[PDB]
Amino acid sequence: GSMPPPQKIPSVRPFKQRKSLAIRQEEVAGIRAKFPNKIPVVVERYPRETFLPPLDKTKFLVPQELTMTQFLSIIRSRMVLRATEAFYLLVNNKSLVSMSATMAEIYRDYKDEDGFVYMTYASQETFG
Repeated sequence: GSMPPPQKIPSVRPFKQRKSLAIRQEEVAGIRAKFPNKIPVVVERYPRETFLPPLDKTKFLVPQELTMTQFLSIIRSRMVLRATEAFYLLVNNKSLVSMSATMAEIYRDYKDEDGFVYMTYASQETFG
């Protein structure tokens, strides 16, 4: 018969996370209420990127007064690989590294359906 191949077949629980749409709304609901000044961002590694390995943390609860540029510094610090290389932090896989943009603005603009802000990092887009 025609059995379709399932997409994305990893381990049962590769990460002790497993957040469903509902659970995402719940945690974000708790976070928003418990920490009004903090915003939960989720930083994922660029699927085409091979230079920069997965970071120590995937989820960052940072102050809304925090800027893209200072967050960039945090990301580079949270790298499991030592590198002072230049890299771009893209928001919603689209927005560029607006150094003057705060997490506050970013959240209100790029809030996802689950309430989190998803960011993607890579050394160089398209590499070059």
